[PDB]
Amino acid sequence: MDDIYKAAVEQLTEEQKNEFKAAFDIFVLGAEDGSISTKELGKVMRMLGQNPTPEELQEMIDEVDEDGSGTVDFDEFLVMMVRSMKDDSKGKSEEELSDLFRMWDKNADGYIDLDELKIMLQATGETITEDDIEELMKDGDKNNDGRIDYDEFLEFMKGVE
Repeated sequence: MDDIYKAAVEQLTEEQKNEFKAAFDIFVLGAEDGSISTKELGKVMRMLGQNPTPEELQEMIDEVDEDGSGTVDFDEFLVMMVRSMKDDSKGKSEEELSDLFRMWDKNADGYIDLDELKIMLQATGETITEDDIEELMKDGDKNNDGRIDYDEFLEFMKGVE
């Protein structure tokens, strides 16, 4: 707030990078709820004038807030624009199983054999014999190489293990 010209040159520095935020703020700087609405979708082309994907909104319902604000600000929409891709923040993830099968590991060598697969199986069976249980390590095999790791573990059928 000093000299029309001096103000233009004074606002021409690295700070300009962050100023990008105030730019979008022009759309809604005094909303009635003080939150970002669906307008945040068009706000992209409204300024950046780009062709965003419909997937960016798909993840919006799953989880767009990753800064701890409870909402998606103008900038947050630009960074989360890529989050729509294959990310690991949609709630229930396969990562859980990794800690489940690993939590056991009889040999603790990141591997489950006929014995390591039977133990975890018997943990929840139904009047079934062990002879048939061992069949697991025999059946489970996405590559058919007599091996069942984390991938070949959960790949089974989330039932036989």
